[PDB]
Amino acid sequence: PMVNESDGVTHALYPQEARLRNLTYSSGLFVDVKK
Amino acid sequence: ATLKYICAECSSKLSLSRTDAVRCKDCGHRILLKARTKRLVQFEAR
Ligand SMILES: [Zn+2]
Repeated sequence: PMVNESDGVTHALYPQEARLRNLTYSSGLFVDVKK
Repeated sequence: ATLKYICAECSSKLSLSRTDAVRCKDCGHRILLKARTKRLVQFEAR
């Protein structure tokens, strides 16, 4: 789980933080696309 | 020494102005708490 926020780029999001800062405790999904 | 805000994690007295970055000095943490009045509060021992 991370937080892609402005004023910075990205950092790890912990549950208590998300609870307080009203963010979603979600993680990034990446897929390898072939061509 | 001047008291306006405190950090949650590191708990370092911050004291920042309106639009002076919501982050904490030392740890780059955006979680802040307010002072508490110097206006001494009174209660009934009941
Ligand atoms: Zn701090």
